[PDB]
Amino acid sequence: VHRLHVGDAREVLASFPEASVHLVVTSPPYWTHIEDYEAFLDELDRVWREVFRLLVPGGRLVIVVGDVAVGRHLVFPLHADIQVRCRKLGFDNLNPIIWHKHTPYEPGAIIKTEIEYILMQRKPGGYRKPTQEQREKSRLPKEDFHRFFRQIWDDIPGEAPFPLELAERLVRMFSFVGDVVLDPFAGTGTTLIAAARWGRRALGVELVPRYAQLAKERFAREVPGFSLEVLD
Amino acid sequence: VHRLHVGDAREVLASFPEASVHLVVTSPPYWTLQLGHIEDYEAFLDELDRVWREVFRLLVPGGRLVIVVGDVAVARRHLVFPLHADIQVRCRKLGFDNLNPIIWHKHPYEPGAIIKTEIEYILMQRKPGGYRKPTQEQREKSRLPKEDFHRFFRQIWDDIPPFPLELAERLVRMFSFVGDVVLDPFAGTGTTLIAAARWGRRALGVELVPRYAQLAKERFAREVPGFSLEVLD
Repeated sequence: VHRLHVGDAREVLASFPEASVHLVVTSPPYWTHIEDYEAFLDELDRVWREVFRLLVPGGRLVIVVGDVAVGRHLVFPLHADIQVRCRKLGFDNLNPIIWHKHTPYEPGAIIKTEIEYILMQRKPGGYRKPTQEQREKSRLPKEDFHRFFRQIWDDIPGEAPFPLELAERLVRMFSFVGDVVLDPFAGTGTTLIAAARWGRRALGVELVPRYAQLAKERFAREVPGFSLEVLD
Repeated sequence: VHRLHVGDAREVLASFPEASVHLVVTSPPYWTLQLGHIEDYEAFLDELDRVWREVFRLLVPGGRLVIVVGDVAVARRHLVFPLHADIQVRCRKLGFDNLNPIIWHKHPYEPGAIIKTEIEYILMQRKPGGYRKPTQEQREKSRLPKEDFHRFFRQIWDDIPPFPLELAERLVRMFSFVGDVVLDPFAGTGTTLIAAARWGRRALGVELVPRYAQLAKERFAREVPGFSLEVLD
């Protein structure tokens, strides 16, 4: 069963049992000055805390984030702030994957944004123990393994906060068939769709019911033989 | 006149006049590694902040602080210290405006594998307030040929195998004009100084180890034929 709870991330996640989630793949809902920014980071931190609790040891929180290029030109280093703040919550920082989304002549030109960061935060506490059939059914072909486990992805074009294929790739790399993959800010549920298409159990949370309904519809359309259960 | 002052970055920069530097290209010094580790880490960060804060002061408005850093990895338990992320955030508190960084791409089959480091971050911190107006000659002698411009101004650099001279030259040519003052608080063997001087900028450095400062003066002499680095103290 794949389910998408409609409501408040923090609240809903607070209602789940500790050590029940294996992988979290998500994109912060930024669309939703210094003070507003700091405030937003504070809200995110709350959700990250529930994630840390919900994550089984060795599980990880994967956050795809692009920095926000908002009286002059400047960019809010969202990915850096999220990274730093995750440390304070107990996460072990792992190397990020750079998503190469978009692939005068005088000094000082602005370099246009081409990337987004795939942040990786791991809950310490020992490795993972999968069943033999999980290992066999989750092993990646040599080809894919080398295409997936590199620090830069320049083969998945921009345009939901991220393509289905990018989520699918993350799912296959940091979870085993049968694991529970969670997305706190599900939107039209691309992470949910990615999990289910690959034999993982999908768990999500979305604030906007209109979106959750789109998620259900999109899920049914892209996950053959399955349905997403929306819990209002 | 290109000068390299030997001593402690923080104190030396404290001796320089406000708004007298146009560009800062640098790499933070190598850091020597149940919470004491992150405690030592943040201690190192605190030290860097001291140097950044002085840099914020002596940078002209519109001036830029460019920090090339690779995040510190130490695995056995594997873990990476997000050095670049920490420097970015701490720079916000000092008043710097953050700009998008450039990614320098230097370099069974079961889920969970560790991805090896392949990149370093070229952080970009700008001082707001306005900006120097270069003379027409400066602008003219600083124009970049079209091909170079398009090669340089992109978010990922993967054509450049501390950091190579080429990397420093690109940065000098992109964020300063001929005649400008380019500072490197952790000069090392002076690769940033050589880059500046090689492109008609004024080189200004600070190196803690008198032995390296000496090596810098020497490489300078070879790399910048006709000129010499003046090692003060």
